[PDB]
Amino acid sequence: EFLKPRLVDIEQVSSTHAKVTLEPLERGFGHTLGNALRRILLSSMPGCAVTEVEIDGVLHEYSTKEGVQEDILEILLNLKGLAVRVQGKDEVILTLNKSGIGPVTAADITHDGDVEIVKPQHVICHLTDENASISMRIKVQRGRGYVPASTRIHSEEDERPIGRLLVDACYSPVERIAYNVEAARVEQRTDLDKLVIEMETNGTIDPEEAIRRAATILAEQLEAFVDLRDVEFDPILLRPVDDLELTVRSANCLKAEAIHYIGDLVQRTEVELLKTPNLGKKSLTEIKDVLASRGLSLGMRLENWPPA
Amino acid sequence: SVTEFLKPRLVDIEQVSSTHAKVTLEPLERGFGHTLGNALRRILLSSMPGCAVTEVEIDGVLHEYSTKEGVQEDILEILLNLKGLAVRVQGKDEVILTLNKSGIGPVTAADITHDGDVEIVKPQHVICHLTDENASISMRIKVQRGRGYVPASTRIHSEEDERPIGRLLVDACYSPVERIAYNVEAARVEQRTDLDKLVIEMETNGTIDPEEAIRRAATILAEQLEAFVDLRDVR
Amino acid sequence: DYSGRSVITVGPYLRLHQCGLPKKMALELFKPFIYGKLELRGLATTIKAAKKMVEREEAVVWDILDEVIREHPVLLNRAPTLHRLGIQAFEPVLIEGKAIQLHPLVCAAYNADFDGDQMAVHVPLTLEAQLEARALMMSTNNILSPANGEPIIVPSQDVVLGLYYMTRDCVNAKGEGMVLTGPKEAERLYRSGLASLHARVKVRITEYEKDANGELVAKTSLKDTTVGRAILWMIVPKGLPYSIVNQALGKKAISKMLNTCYRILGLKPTVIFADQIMYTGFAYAARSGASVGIDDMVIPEKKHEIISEAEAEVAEIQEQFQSGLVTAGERYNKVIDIWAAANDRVSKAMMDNLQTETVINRDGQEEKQVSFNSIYMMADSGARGSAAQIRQLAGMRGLMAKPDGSIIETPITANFREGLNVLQYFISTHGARKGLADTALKTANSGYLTRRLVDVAQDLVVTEDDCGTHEGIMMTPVIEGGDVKEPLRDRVLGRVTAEDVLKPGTADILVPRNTLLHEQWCDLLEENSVDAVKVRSVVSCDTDFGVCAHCYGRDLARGHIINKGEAIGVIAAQSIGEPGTQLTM
Amino acid sequence: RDVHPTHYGRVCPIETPEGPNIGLINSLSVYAQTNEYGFLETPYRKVTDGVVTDEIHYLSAIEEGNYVIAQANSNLDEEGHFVEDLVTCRSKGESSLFSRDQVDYMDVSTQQVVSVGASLIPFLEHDDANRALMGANMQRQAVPTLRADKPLVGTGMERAVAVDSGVTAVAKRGGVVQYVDASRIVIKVNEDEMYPGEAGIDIYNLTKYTRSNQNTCINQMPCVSLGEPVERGDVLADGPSTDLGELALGQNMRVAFMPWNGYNFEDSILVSERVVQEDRFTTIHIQELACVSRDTKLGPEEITADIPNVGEAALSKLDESGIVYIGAEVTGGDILVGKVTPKGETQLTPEEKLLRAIFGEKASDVKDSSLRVPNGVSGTVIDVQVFTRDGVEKDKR
Amino acid sequence: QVEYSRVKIANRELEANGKVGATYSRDLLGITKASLATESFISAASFQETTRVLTEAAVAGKRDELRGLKENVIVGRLIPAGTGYAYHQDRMRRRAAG
Amino acid sequence: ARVTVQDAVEKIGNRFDLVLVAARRARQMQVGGKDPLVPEENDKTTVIALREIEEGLINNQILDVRERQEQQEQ
Amino acid sequence: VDIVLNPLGVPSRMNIGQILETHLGMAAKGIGDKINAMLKQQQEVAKLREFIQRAYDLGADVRQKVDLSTFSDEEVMRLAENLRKGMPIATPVFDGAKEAEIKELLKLGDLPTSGQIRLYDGRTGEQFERPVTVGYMYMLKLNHLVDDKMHARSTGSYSLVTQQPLGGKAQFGGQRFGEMEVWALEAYGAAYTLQEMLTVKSDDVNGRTKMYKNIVDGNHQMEPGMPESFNVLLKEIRSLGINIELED
RNA sequence: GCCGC
Ligand SMILES: [Mg+2]
Ligand SMILES: [Zn+2]
Repeated sequence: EFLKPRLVDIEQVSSTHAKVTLEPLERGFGHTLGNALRRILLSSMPGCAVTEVEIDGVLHEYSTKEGVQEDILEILLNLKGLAVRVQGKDEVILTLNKSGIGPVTAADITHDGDVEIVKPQHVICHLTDENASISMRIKVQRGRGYVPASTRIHSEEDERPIGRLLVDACYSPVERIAYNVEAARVEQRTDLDKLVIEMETNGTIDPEEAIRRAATILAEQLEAFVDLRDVEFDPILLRPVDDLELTVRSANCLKAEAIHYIGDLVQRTEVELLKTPNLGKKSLTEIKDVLASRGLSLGMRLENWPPA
Repeated sequence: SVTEFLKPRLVDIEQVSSTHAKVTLEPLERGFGHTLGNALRRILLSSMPGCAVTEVEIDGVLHEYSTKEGVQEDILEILLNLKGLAVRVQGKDEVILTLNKSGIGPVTAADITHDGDVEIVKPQHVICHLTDENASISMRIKVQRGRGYVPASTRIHSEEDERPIGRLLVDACYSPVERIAYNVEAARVEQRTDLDKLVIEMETNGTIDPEEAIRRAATILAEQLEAFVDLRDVR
Repeated sequence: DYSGRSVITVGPYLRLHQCGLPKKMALELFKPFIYGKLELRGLATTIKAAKKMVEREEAVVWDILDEVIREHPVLLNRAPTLHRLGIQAFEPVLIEGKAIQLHPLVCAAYNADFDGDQMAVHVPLTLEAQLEARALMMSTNNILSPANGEPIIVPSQDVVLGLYYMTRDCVNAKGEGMVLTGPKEAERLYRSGLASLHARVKVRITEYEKDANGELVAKTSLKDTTVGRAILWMIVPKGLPYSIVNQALGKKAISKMLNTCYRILGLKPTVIFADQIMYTGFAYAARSGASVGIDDMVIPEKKHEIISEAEAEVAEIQEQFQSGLVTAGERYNKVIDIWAAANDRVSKAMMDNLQTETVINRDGQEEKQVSFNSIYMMADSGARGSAAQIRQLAGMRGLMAKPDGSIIETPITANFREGLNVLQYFISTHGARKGLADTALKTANSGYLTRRLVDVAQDLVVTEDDCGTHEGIMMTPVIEGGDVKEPLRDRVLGRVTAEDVLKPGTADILVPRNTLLHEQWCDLLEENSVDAVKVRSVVSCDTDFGVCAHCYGRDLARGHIINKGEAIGVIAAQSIGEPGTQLTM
Repeated sequence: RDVHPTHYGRVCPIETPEGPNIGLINSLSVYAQTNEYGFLETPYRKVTDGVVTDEIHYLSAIEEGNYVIAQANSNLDEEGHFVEDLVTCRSKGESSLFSRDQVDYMDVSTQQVVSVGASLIPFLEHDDANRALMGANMQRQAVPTLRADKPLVGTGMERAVAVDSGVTAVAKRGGVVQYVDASRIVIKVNEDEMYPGEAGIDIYNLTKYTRSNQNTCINQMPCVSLGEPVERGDVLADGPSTDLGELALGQNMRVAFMPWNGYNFEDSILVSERVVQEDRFTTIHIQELACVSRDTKLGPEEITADIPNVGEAALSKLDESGIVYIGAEVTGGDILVGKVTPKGETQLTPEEKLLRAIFGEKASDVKDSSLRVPNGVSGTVIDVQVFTRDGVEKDKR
Repeated sequence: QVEYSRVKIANRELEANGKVGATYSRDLLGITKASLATESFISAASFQETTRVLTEAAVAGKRDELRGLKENVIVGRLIPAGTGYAYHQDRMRRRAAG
Repeated sequence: ARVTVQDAVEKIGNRFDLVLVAARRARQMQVGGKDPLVPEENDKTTVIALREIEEGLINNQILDVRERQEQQEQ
Repeated sequence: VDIVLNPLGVPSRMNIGQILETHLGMAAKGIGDKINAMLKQQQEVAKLREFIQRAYDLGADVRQKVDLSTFSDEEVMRLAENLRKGMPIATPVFDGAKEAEIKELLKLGDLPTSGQIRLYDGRTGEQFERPVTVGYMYMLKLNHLVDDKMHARSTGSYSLVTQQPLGGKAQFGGQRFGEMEVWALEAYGAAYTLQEMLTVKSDDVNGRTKMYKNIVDGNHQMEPGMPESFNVLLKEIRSLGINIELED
């Protein structure tokens, strides 16, 4: 009953600019599909970006290197814009080492196994002195969105040495997207529309692959709508009461008074517990004396009590 | 980690009467509530197959403005009544019905002739409280299935004004969706806090309970993308 | 103790009783509560363990904090507390950040704006204090101001603009003469893009009336209206008439309709209606896309001609003065009057051009409707600005001088859309400096006056039910020459009559003695020709150490009569001293 | 505290504080200068016959009260004559139209009545006086950002404010640039100007990240690349909030004037996440913390790494001398300087004797008073500037 | 005080000697002069000149009795207005009955 | 959740007495020796007492008679 | 867009410089975008020099006489590479650009002369009904941040005299509940909140500990007392020749 | 004192 769009006439203006076309569309579906695809593509598209940089002789971002024109902060800012592609890995390490005179670019980054630099003219530093050397190690990770360098705390689980410089990660290859709806050339049908999506990336991701990823994300999200339906903690407690090494005389009394766990012991006040048969003033103090050794004063107030 | 997106769990449906429902889905990743709700609303409100009355024919005066012979209710109000009646026609693209009445009393939709294919969800719906005092009204309507809402800006049917006077150009409300509105609220899961909660408030004229309409709209929207998700599928 | 402070921002998603509390500002005010809940649940046995665990801020600590904030109200106040509405109790909502999210509808009561203000947060840590914060100082409790009786929580600015732009009519737009079965169809037509917000149509509308004794009756009919008004009709509660929607709603109809909803239905339908009004106003104001450009300030074409004529006239009077028949004072006064007349004519021409600028054709010929100019829309709707500011923006800036109180002879003939010369700007700096210096130096006088009033009236409390005195004072509408300032209705509303009210027909008793006048009684009095009503006052209560609840009329904050134990002297002092910061001395 | 008709070319009528001190604190105009006796002066152009001359006279408040002073924005022809017969003038604290021959002086320029702060507001004549006052007073509270950004719509006074302030580094005998670096510029002065003997070069040591009075950051970065000829007075490095020698204390933001769902209600501002990602409006703040070892009767105060009753985790970020390593990131209550204060005990009771036997010779008698980071303060350790007295042993660092 | 006069006259008029009752002429005072003449010396000493108010109170040997809002605030009790109105009503009946 | 306390106010109309009534009821239900007479929906004792007042089954007089009954029982 | 502001703040505050600077920045960035686009396509130096010369000669008889004829080709290349992000034009204080010059500057860069374009809602995809004024405005960042303005306290240190909490941040002080706030509390009728403010939270030395112990236990009971400040005042007045006492 | 409301 409903016509289906098909990806036809995929065209690439430049390394970054590109166009994608879907020829057959119904009366109102063009704008819905265009806006959904634009939101999905701008929001969540995977990519790889620089995570941290480790330069040879520097210690912090607010320092300077003798022989280079820029500060380390501007070096990190330049490295933040590096565009790479990695196949089969998510934690590649890109080593760089160059000495001499003039600017250094991404071209002189050491050729890794499967690592592609889409733009090999990206200037990241300037060397001014003849006998000056630079050497860094760049870690590139694959991600989905914007992750600040301060929010990640799990990286502090293992101690990090003094000299590792953390940069922010963007992970999004897509920078600009527009779409238009035009009248289709199909005359046998009454009135059909066509969709043309124009996107500007950093050259990391293919247009067709991006469209497929966005459509798969949308379909996986929509899968849920097609079927709606739906219409005492501290280990010191909950231990056996025969762990306090009490007297024989109190051992019989606790059984009669239905005290079997450490926890139920601590919920009894002095006034009423003394009324229990044959406790004894001096023997009761020994129960308090032993429970004091564990730090649990007599008379605590808990909320719930499971059988175990 | 990557490529894995949050999926809604513990959907809550608040049934109101028999045609009004409120659906809550959570959690949704940030910016997905707006996308899903807007796509669903656009599909449900602009493009949904359905059936509605598009033609009327009252014996006697046939002008858009009429004296109505004194039926205690203007013919414009008659058109407004017969516009809102919901019909579920089974297996027939077009069918024509007729209603005749006499004897003092309201003239409801049930007084129309009953056909096996047609299923009037609102037969108690009163078209008119008869002519004032005692008199007879005879009228024939026609129904057909279409898509979305098609205003009666022009007829462009038959020739001259024969089809207009035979129809009086009643607006066609094919899609059985009276009102749909969505609200996006903030929900949190564990340490994360920037997650969206989608609340869909939907009402339907009849012949369809709201959650089935939501399911149908989701079905058509998701099946539209099978040109890109078929090969790129997990299973 | 248990006090915090941070910068406030705006939260449009909030309810009238909710505020946004940062979770770092929390977990510090509620520390002992978290300790108690940790020790009670068994997560920590000793106080040291709970203290250390809160120090380490684990996840279950956040869970327990969320559990313990559940129904504990918190109260926010702003530093210059001028009246009792400057401190109110809300229900905290945990947000991530460092700024408090304040509901926009309470900003007018707080006199708060989001350009760098701060608030203070206090925790009412007692059952009695919690009940007092919930049942007395909640933001939903105080909706009418306790100084004049008008609503204090009222939509403003962007909400007003959204309501105004929503309920307007255009001569020709998408859809004309369409018949719609209800408000839902109008909303569907607008959302689908098949019609316009300002299109004129006919829609079936069902009304409700409270005419029956404590009973609601129905009424349906075909009304002539627009699409936007039909869409708005879905928000108003049942029992209200449709005449309150069929208007333009320029910040003065919306306050009146809120007041009618309060006086007819109650308190909770009023708060629900206010929240829904704010939501729909913000939504449609965002949808409109209203913006201000350099072409919105249109300058009247005749302004240059009027300027030239005025210049010729002052040249003529200068020549006449040179002839010697006029002294300095007479020519000075005549020049001032002529320039004032020229300014008035220029302003009138500019306003005439700006009012009905839009000339849009119709199905037949062409007509002239109210302009859709954005600046005129924001001025007429009352959202922001007035006529004088528009005159300064587009017409003549006018005459001004305050070096010592005199007036310069030559005026400023250039507005702000055009440039101002060096001399004209240097002249306007006089008024700017005087105004700012006056503003900075009157607050001390206002504070001293408020202190004296509060102390002189601190020990006044309603300590009796009815003194029983026959005394009173004479109430008549305030007249002054050929103008009227206060009708009897405003001066007698919510007052208890000391003597029986007689109609001009003799021996006819309308309302008995010792009765409370309200809207129905005031309307009945206005129907007849009553002119003077004898009402009792507090200066004739004759009770010792207090004031009777009958000699003092109804409290303005709540419709009912005032109850015993209400400190009225402090309320009166704050009501009198809250202005004065805006009194020009 | 009121503006006077004599405040025309001497003090600014716009720039002044708001609440307490309005009218009591003022700012000098751009061209105003102080007479020999101590009175304010302002320049004017001499007018002879009907042509304005180029010679400039400085007039005080008393002298200018007699003459007729024309307006800056009055049109003139090629030869200097007034293009219109009747021109606006100030005669004695007033404004009126005079003949083309009765004038005596003309204003030098249109900025004569505004200070430096108010000169940087484009379209000042289109703003209300008090709101422009607030804008001028708020322009001085800006915080320099990470990267400078010139204004697209400026005034032309940015160069003067940047050069005259002294934050930049300006060449004084500029020749050609020889060696460039993030911290130094060495310029080979040309032969045309040169002090005889010993040849000569110019060495500029830029000041890197340095704490300011308001705990902001002060940093200088070069503008010349290499071998680039420079002249005298050219800018070599641009200090805080300066781009290529132009005052740049803000950033160029793309703006839409529209209501958006109540998130810009009242005076609030709605900001996209892309502004956050590009690190615009990100500023560096620097803090100074100091500790002093001061003598006591019971003994000297020592700075040592080993701290009694302190775990090994706390000493991880301390060197062999007890001073943090440069670049370490400290948060919360970490220890910066390990300092120990002595305690007094000359009576060796048996319990203290066995305490000394079981544990170290001190047995932790010496109390610890170490410089710890205040709570809520975090950042990277930049510099340590240990100072020592004469005679005392030199610290390892 | 006017209230003392009205109370005293009523007691005198209730008894046989009704002519004992004294006529009075009401006075008008400013908000600054009617505040310093209050019968509670704890107030009127927290508002304006305190050396003069305390000096006159010390000589006369007067008492406060804490009958207003400001006195209870200083000594940290419940104010006799609002929710605390009921509590202050109970305390007065016990004093009257002993 | 009692957002507005209007009905509870009208049940015992002073807007000042119901604060004391709810305070004493909350003391009974929190300190001990009492249980709610309305279904507990994970709400604090203050709003539970407010709901009990709104439902028409809590007021000062019945509180006093229950106190007298418990006093006489012991 | 990067920033969204309210049109409601323009007319009442009377800032037309806002709108004029917005339009002028839009024109300047349009010229900069033209230069950047023409540099992207590796266009020859002649056409770029022609465009820059045309842009630098605009206005109605301005006094700037910048010419590219005497400019070296490398100098032209560097200058053009410096105008990719925008053309930094300048307007003096009391004389500068007018409406006509701004409009022709807009027309040079292929932008609408009205200064308003069509915006689409990023959430719904629908176009806003009216055109919206878009441009570039120079925004600063003031020195008032919430990292220095956020504070909270539950218990801390108190002064030896009057035993009340300290004041201000960096001492962990509490907010001051001044006289007007107490007047407002009295006008509300909140007597228990006021009493807990005056005694338990500030000066009742035993009351503070007792109320904290009750809160930890979960009692929510007050047990008030006598503020230390009144005792200090009594000792002060008694230190003169005046006797003041609390009679029974 | 300087600044913010
Ligand atoms: Mg403000
Ligand atoms: Zn009375």
